[PDB]
Amino acid sequence: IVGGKVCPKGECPWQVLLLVNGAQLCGGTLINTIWVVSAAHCFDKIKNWRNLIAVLGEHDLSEHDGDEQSRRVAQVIIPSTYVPGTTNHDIALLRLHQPVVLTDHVVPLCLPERTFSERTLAFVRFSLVSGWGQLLDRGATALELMVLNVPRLMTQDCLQQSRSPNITEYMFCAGYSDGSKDSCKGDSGGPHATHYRGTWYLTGIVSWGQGCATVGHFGVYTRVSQYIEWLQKLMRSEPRPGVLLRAPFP
Amino acid sequence: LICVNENGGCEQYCSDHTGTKRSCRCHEGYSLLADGVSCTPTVEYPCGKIPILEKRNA
Ligand SMILES: CS(=O)(=O)N(CC(N)=O)c1cc(Cl)cc(CC(=O)Nc2ccc3nc(N)[nH]c3c2)c1
Ligand SMILES: [Ca+2]
Ligand SMILES: [Cl-]
Repeated sequence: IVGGKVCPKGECPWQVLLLVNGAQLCGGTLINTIWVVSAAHCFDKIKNWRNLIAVLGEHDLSEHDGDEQSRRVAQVIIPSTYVPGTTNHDIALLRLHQPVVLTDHVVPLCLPERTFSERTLAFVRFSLVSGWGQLLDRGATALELMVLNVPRLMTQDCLQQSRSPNITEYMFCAGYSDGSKDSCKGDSGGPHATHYRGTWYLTGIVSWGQGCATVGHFGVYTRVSQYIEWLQKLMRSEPRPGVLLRAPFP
Repeated sequence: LICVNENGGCEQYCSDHTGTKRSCRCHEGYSLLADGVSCTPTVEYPCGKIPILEKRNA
């Protein structure tokens, strides 16, 4: 996150850290006690699918305070439409091997209904994006979880204002074009969370951008509303052997 | 009332029904109040609420 602030401990209780052999991989979002939403592109280079860990309740990567909860990732589910090495359909649903325990520091973000998300949440101007990603373009990642309020653009406006992947119907832009404030590398997979009438909801996944905090360019987010029915069906399904699952989309 | 405008007045989710009918609904972990619009938690850690902030204002 560029130009944001430390998320006070416990104020981003849905944020997930994904580790591969103990190393930071990506963010994610807890949406109930066994399910995490992240970005498909995070998983293109996984050699050993059996060493992926999700951490809930994390805050300061330098210390152990006892609020963290680690789980093995049992399944990584990616839409059939996602193609490795490209940007579209950038979503993954992760099943944890055992539920996390909900606590003051571990709480799911609500996965909204599609209609609600399209008709209501899509017009809430500002939403929060968070992560332990780079603090600057070409810079060091953060030790404390960072958060930033960013405004959402209609895609026609993003395209008009921007100056290369298309922005598809499975994406949206958000942020600032003045180089001041943005998501960045390392924040991938984390939440874009939208507040409406006292409750927060998942509306985007940190996905990509041209550099970070690059003048004339905005951050790009997976448009989670396109995937609500896909996610909900999967969460009702039995697990299948083998970590990676490609599931038809739609 | 219709769900497209002002979310049908619903706090959370809205369904249109045949006639001038609308029904609001709430996510798991919430119940709908008798106003027919408001949702209130029914569990300790409902989705999309920040416990340290909800305790700061209680
Ligand atoms: C080039 S690729 O082959 O298509 N591929 C490689 C791979 N699979 O690793 C890939 C795909 C996606 Cl979708 C994303 C990235 C990295 C990325 O753009 N990160 C990022 C994240 C947040 C940002 N906020 C801003 N403002 N910029 C951001 C950048 C790589
Ligand atoms: Ca810690
Ligand atoms: Cl496997």
